[PDB]
Amino acid sequence: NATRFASVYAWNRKRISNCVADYSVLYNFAPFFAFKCYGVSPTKLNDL
Amino acid sequence: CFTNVYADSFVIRGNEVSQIAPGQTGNIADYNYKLPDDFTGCVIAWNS
Amino acid sequence: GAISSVLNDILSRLDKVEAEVQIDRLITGRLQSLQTYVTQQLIRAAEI
Repeated sequence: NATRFASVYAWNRKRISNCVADYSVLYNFAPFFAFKCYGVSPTKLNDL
Repeated sequence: CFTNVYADSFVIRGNEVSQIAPGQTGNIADYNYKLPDDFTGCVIAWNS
Repeated sequence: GAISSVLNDILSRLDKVEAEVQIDRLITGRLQSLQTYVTQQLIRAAEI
């Protein structure tokens, strides 16, 4: 929900920790198209 | 000598060859062609 | 020399082909611990 994203030569990195990354409630809020996961499947992110 | 021999043959994306090894994780080896974790044989691949 | 002494953690944090080497360390070591105890008890039994 940021106002704008970063200039890609100087990208924005945030550390996510001590919290629950509940995927459905935030990824259903903003429309999107690609969920290209590498090494772990989309459905198993619920309890890994 | 071999008591029985069974050639399996199929096409994959060169990204998937590492998952055709015994007991690995990834959609081809999870849902399409899963070989035994203890299988005896050879895996062969080339671009076409 | 295994990743843990807790066998349930080796079975949770690894699988089959990678796990069974880390477990076979605990098989070798535990078995050595038992065979050392029984060898000492045979020698005490001969004294008693």
